[PDB]
Amino acid sequence: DARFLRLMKFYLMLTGIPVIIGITLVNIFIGEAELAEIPEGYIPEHWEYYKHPISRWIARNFY
Amino acid sequence: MNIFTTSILLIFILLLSPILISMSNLIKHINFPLYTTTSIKFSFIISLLPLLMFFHNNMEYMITTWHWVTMNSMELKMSFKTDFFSILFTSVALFVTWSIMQFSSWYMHSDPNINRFIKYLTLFLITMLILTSANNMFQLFIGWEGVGIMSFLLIGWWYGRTDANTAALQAILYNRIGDIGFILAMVWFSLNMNSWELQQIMFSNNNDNLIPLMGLLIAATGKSAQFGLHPWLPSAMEGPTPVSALLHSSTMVVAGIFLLVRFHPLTTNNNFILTTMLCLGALTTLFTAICALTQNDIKKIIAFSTSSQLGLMMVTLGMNQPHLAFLHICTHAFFKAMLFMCSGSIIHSLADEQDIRKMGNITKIMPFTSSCLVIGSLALTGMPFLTGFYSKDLIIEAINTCNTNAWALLITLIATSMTAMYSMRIIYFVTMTKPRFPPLISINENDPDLMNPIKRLAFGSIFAGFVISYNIPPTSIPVLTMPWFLKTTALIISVLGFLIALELNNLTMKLSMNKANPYSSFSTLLGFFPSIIHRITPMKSLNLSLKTSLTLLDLIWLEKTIPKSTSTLHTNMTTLTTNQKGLIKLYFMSFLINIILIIILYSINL
Amino acid sequence: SDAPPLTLDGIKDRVLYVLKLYDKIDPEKLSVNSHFMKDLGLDSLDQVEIIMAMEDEFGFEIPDIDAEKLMCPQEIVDYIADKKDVYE
Amino acid sequence: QLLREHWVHILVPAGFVFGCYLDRKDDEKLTAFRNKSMLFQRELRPNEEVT
Amino acid sequence: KYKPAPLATLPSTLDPAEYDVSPETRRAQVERLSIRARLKREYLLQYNDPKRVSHIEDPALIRWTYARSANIYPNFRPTPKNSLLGAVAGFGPLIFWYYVFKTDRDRKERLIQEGKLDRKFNISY
Amino acid sequence: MLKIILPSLMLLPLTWLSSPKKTWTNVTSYSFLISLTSLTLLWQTDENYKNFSNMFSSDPLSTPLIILTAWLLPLMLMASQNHLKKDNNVLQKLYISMLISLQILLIMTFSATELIMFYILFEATLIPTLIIITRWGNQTERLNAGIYFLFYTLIGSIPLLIALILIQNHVGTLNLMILSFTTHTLDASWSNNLLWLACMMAFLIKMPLYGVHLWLPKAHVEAPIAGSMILAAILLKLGSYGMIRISIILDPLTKYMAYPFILLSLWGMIMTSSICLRQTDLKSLIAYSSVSHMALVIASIMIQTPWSFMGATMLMIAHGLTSSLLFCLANSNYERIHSRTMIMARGLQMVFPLMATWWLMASLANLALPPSINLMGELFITMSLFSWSNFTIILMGINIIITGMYSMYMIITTQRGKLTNHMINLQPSHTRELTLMALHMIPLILLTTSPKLITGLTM
Amino acid sequence: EPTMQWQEDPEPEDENVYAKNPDFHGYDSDPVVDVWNMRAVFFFGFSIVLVFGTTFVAYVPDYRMQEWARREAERLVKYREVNGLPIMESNYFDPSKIQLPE
Amino acid sequence: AFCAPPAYLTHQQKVLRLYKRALRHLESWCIHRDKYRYFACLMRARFEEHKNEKDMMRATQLLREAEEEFWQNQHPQPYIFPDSPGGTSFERYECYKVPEWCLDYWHPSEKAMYPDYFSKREQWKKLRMESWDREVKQLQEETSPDGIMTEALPPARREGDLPPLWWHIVTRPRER
Repeated sequence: DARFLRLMKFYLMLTGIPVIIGITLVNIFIGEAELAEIPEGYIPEHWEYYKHPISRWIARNFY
Repeated sequence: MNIFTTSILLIFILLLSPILISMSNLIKHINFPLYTTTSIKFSFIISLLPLLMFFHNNMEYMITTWHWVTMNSMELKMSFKTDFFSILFTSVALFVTWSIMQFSSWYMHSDPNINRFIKYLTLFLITMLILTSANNMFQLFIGWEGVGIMSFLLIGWWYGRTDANTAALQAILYNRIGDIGFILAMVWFSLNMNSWELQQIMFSNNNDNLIPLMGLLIAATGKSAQFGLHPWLPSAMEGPTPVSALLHSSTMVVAGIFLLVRFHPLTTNNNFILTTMLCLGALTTLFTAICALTQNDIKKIIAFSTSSQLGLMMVTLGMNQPHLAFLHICTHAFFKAMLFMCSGSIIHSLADEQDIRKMGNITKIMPFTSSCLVIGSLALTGMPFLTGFYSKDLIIEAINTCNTNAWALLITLIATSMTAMYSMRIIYFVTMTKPRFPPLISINENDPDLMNPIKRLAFGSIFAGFVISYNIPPTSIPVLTMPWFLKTTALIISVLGFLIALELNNLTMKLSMNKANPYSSFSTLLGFFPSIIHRITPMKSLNLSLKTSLTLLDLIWLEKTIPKSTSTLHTNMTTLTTNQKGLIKLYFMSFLINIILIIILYSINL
Repeated sequence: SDAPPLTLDGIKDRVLYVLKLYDKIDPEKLSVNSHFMKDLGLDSLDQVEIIMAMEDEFGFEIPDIDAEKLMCPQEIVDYIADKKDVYE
Repeated sequence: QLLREHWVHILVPAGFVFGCYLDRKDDEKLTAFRNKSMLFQRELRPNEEVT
Repeated sequence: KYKPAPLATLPSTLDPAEYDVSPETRRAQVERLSIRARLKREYLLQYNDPKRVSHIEDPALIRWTYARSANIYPNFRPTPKNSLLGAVAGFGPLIFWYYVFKTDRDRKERLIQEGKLDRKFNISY
Repeated sequence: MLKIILPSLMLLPLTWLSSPKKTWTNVTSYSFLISLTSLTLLWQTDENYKNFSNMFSSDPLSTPLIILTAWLLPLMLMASQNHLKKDNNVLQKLYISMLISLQILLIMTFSATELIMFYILFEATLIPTLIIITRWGNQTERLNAGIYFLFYTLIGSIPLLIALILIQNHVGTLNLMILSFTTHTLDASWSNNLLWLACMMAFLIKMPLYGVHLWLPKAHVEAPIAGSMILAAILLKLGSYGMIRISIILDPLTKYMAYPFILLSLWGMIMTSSICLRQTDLKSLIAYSSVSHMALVIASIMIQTPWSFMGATMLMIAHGLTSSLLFCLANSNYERIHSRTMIMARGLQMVFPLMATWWLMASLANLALPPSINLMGELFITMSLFSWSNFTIILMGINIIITGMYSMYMIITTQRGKLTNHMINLQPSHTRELTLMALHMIPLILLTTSPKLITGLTM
Repeated sequence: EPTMQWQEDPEPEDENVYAKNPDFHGYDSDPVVDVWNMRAVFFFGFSIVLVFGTTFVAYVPDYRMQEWARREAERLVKYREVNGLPIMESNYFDPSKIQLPE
Repeated sequence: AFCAPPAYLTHQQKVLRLYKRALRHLESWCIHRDKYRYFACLMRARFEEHKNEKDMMRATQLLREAEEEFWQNQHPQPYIFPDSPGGTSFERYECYKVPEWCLDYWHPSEKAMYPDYFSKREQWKKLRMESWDREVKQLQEETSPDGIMTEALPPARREGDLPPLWWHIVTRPRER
């Protein structure tokens, strides 16, 4: 049981903590964005109607 | 307006922190009980601030921390309502729990899974604080059921004490029988007002709104101790004394009354509830006081006393003094906990002998616990200025001053007497007669972790009642115009109880042989109500679940009907269609019948 | 608040203390093997009351199956020792 | 050698590739209504080739 | 004084059929004892049997489970009062609940058709 | 969707040709990769449902089932890795192949639009289950159990198909959302009534009522961990999904074509919850609990209210996971003992100190302890039923009570007594089974946290 | 003569794995295989799937528009509160373009 | 609770048990030990009165009236002894009273420490297998074909060799 506990905590923390840290760095440096109204000369793209940087990044790269 | 929410979330964060530590690997290196005790102390010191700001502003507060979902016009979110009730109950509960944790750290040495015990305690504490300072009835149900399961575990901590398992099962059954009416209320409100929150429910202050009130009423009768569903409070005592106090002196029972009082706005415009709150709560001040005259176990006696006080508070609710009821909860907690604390000290000093019948001379052999026990006993009797008075006597004013049902009033006063009766019973049988306990002695109470908590709790039980009665905003308008024989009734009648208990306890001597009289036998055996209920209801319900459903429906008929019938049918048809022997003399006759049939069919049909 | 465990010398001294405070037949001089019915001409009533006094002296209870058969202080002590698991 | 053993780990990635490619072929089919709908009908700004 | 019951059986002592001194009944008791002792000894020759790497099988338990689970339909013989109790449990209560619900729904429907039942705030349903 | 299927169609040859020492790990990890990739469906930015072709589709009501299936696959694998340990590599490979075929079929059906494709897949689900149950059981009645399973299912299947034909002819097509945008109303005669029947009877026979709950216990008992898992989790859910997707047309019939079925469902919930008290066989107890909850699901499906549908989906997912977990625990306690009986092994928690906390965390989710999707669903469904009538809270409460009872009875006859002394075969917990428990649990936590995914059509 | 039993191997025995591989994990009797498979399970199913899956989901945008809709309702309520219109008309479709029988 | 009882009983033990029960219920009724002694002496006199009588008639009559009087004048809530049934310690420690065979499945990294004690387990089990088979013949030789046996167990009629069936008694954990 000590073994299961320790190994699960490892194989979680291992990538949970680096990821959470990347998330914090993103929220701090990049952070969220603004509700800039729509100009009459620009036709926004699917990677610009979403707020969060990670969300719009994925929507621009993959989807 | 930022320090407030800061504190109100910081207390929960503190209580979390240990639990988190439980996950980690430090416990095997660290003194988890002291860790948790001190975190609780600082949680209390924090909770104090709200009290100052609230008495200095009287500004209630309402918060919506986190938005959970949005279920199509019926949202949900972690909403708190820091008003008088909860902002005070947090402080009281912590002031008690700190002492309880020290007492446990001292009382449960020689046991390995003590850190487990502490984690369970603080989990219950978090759940109760949620229930207390919660606004959404859903959050409140969360607190409800979490408290239930925590009590289950704690009554069962010794998972070999067979009857303890049954006690826990009792508890769960009755708490669920309350949850029934609670879900009834939730549903009625989510339908007729679209919301679960007290804010948007207050607007039901005009309609019949009687079914949800019946639901909350059953919830009270269940989670607290009342006539139909008390029997689960005495059995918990099978568990340890610290929890038998915390979970059964100031928590897990006050929950129902807390709920009713938070819902009071709708109870002032329903003259039926106002009544049924008297034929249900005052009665319990009799059907337990009776059982609190012969019971020998200290903890059983204390639990019956608790049921009595809770019935008294439901009565004052019925007659509309809810802030009085709440103040009484607060005060009552202090000494009802110190009593269990002293009893646990006594027991651990001795060889696990709860019975009064085998103890005595406790004053001389152990002055401290006896002094504190006398303090608590007189406070519960209603001594004029020991934080019992400041609620009990106003309640006994109103009970006779208002249009209260006669029999209810009457049995209530009888119970106010029986309080002093069994208190002096404790006193005599434990503190004034001879040392009828075994010869060996290994007493020790000079330990600080067991001498300081009682001291703090005594100071509290002596001061906090007065402090609160003079510092809280004057919610209601009292009545200070009546005769002396109605302003001093509780005092007079408690003195009467003292005298009568003295006379009778002294009559216990004189070689007046005893006789098994039926009134006293009834009292001792609770009234035979468990003895019949728990012996017929289970039997019949289980015998039905076996005979009718399992055998006579699910193994007999629903198989003989569809599948076995199809089987027999097709089997017989196959027997027929393959009973044939290989004779052309017959096969050709059959061919001929078929030819005839076909010709005739064509002829008819043209 | 746990006191220390029990040893054979303590048990024996206590049992002699009690069986000496007894008054009916004991001539205040009990051999460890001072058989009750045989070597002291005692009664079943007396033996049972002795067992009960010992039960009260040591808190626990002695079942009838063995109360009826105990006929020696040494046997009482052996029983208590095999029940409390003393003398590591 | 070892490829007879350590090659099997190439299928699943190849299966996922093939799946995305087949979905791309399907979506290239049904190309009708590319911009003829009545709620996303643009003007096809210059240098912005079709979806 | 005291009377028996299906719950509170007549305790051991008071039982008139006890205190009997019949040689046949005492012999039956001693036979029960022989049986029980043989059982306990066969059980203790396995509880302590060394070189053991397994557990014990409780054939009484297995037979009890068989008789509660699968020996039922074969030895089952339909008769009246049995068919009767079955049809009752299978029909009666369903139909009672059904009349209840249908009456309630028709009440609600006629009420609404009249246009009376206060349905304010019943926005989510 | 091929991105989810094709790899699941490659795990098969992978299993066939991989070496014994490595097939288990390879196939397991890659199935986990499949589970991961199965989340692309959750990018449901806007309300426009997802459509990939005339042959596939997704939806908020289907995606959960898809992910749950792709994630129950590897758990079946793992839980099927200590027994059949002395069975040949070829045999265990067959077992893996059957599991994977189940996965693929379930995905294709929970995704497909045309109910006829849905149906052929709903009936192809059998062969692997029947096989798994007959060729890997541990008793003899597994044969009769498989027969009952198969024939109940096919009897249901037939009139469903006949009605699908009548539809395909009267209406032009069978594609969903076209059935919606071109539905109509029926003269409400005996013809259309028997049509309603022939359309719902199969889905009901599968999602068991009181009357036809008989093939469930036999299956979950005689069959092994994987068959029990998949039954309790999905092969029931198929009926619910079909009924949801199909009832869109039969309006209004389902107002008076429901009273008998609602009545049966409620009464059966009650009687089965009661039997769960005095049912010795642990797996049988679990199966009857599943019946008790699927009765709620059905009562919530019929009356067609949005609250009801969301509660149905919530409780559906919750029960799936919780039943898989309880069955893992049962199997665990069985491999050490080889006797399903509840009263044989007793007074654990002194040698399996942790496992209990994987027993406890299940019961609490069965008896609807909040905050759990279980209670959210039970409660929303009770709300819908209270609106539909004021005299059903009675049965809701009786069921809640009897559940709060037998869950703890189960906890207490296996983890609360005093330890036996002849169970020397108590091999301590395996990291593998602890992992299975943790994996069945954690998602409950995350979904209790953020349930907006798991709501349904109406949210 | 009395009878005979169909030739069949005897009931195998109950054994222990920890007696020969106290490094056990539950998967196989080959220790290296046990170790590598449990590491595979954990990693592929605790480090990647749970973590990255939770991350993906939690950072999904405006699931079924429950955010865009709040925004839109705020804007519409502003518009209508100002212009004096009511926030919700009891008739959805224009009753002018519609036509009915007698 | 180690030795087992006989099937039948005797007037002797019946009366003894009635006596002990009544005296306990009297200790419960009349709390003060002085009153207890007084009434106990009274009961002793009541008994010694009819003691010398031997007629089975009077025996049964008095016994069956005594049991009725006892059941009708007993204490509703009697004085239970904690360490015995009904009390508040019965089984309280069974949750900690683990048996030994849990030992075998320890890990070597753990039994690394506590080395001495595990240096003696082997020579204990070694004290079991070397003297097991003998413990069987001692009975299978003395398994009196008469076939009328009790639950008692004979000792090692030889010297040096050990008794039969000592495992389920020795190693029984402490009470704590």
